[PDB]
Amino acid sequence: EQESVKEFLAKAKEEFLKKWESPSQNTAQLDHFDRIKTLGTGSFGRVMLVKHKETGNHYAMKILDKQKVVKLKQIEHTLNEKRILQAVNFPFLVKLEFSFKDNSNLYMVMEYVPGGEMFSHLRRIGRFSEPHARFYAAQIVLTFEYLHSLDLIYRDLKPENLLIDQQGYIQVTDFGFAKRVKGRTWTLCGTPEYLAPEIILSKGYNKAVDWWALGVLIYEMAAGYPPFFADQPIQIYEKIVSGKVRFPSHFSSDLKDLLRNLLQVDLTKRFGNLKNGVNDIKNHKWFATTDWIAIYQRKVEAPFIPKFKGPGDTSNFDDYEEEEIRVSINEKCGKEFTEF
Ligand SMILES: NS(=O)(=O)c1ccc(Cl)s1
Ligand SMILES: NS(=O)(=O)c1ccc(Cl)s1
Repeated sequence: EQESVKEFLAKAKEEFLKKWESPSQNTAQLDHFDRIKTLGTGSFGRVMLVKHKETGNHYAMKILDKQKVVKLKQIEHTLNEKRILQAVNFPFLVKLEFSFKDNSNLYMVMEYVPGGEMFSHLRRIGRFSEPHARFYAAQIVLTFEYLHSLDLIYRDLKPENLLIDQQGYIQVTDFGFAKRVKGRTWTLCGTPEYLAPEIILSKGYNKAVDWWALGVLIYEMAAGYPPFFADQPIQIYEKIVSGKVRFPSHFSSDLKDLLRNLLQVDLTKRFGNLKNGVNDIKNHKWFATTDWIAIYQRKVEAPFIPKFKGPGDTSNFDDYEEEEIRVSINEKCGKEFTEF
């Protein structure tokens, strides 16, 4: 690769490792913020729009219930998420601004991206044109080049985790399954439609699973639906492992060729995992019109700009029951979360 890229990634890794080895901790507290609205909710946490009471800045605050994290066996994953997020720095990764914990919860306070999830925009419009999908895909390629060079696997690529910012660029959110891995790792995690065969088959897997997931994402962006769709997970899994995929006739030949190489069931033959690494993807004909440096520098005009009224607008997110954020009078699970 150009010495320019090598030197960029060497500096990126140096800066990551310094923060990785000495993580920040306890940089705000709950009563510094006002609660505005619930933006999303899951089995062990939720994401809230909050406003800092002194600066007036808006943030997305992810709140995890320590007791539910323990019960759902997510301890290590939550520690991964925060340690990684506080150490990374890249244009297409959502920035962690503060983190802290209390008797009941863990808190990660991130930049708020008011444009909403790619998922919503994709479902609204149906499918993205190839140029539109390519613009987003290029950002993911560069982001994975960055993450993988730091020995990080992302493991949760899907449209819901890609927010569209005020310039129409992607910000990857939700590092709940991200992990620093030299070699292989084994945990069953992700989301069914996006899982690589080697995850389904319980193998020791590596960063090639992220490149598989990129194939799924590109297909879904360009078609409007993912390639292995079914009513129940086990039926999805049978399609994934089969080695068969069908493409809409509207897909270009170049798109089909790239997707066959990303959706390669043999991980040793999958683009992104060969001797030329990411360059097999960056040099593919489907990306011939992409100026990789201009994308990184955010100099390309985006396909669209989400409609929103300002940094506190929640119109691109959906409505959830507003539940209490309670803090116990007694510390819970202190030992498990000492390093957070
Ligand atoms: N006021 S409270 O319910 O303790 C709460 C404070 C800040 C939040 Cl964000 S939620
Ligand atoms: N050429 S590119 O940066 O991938 C791109 C820009 C605008 C698109 Cl639509 S596709």
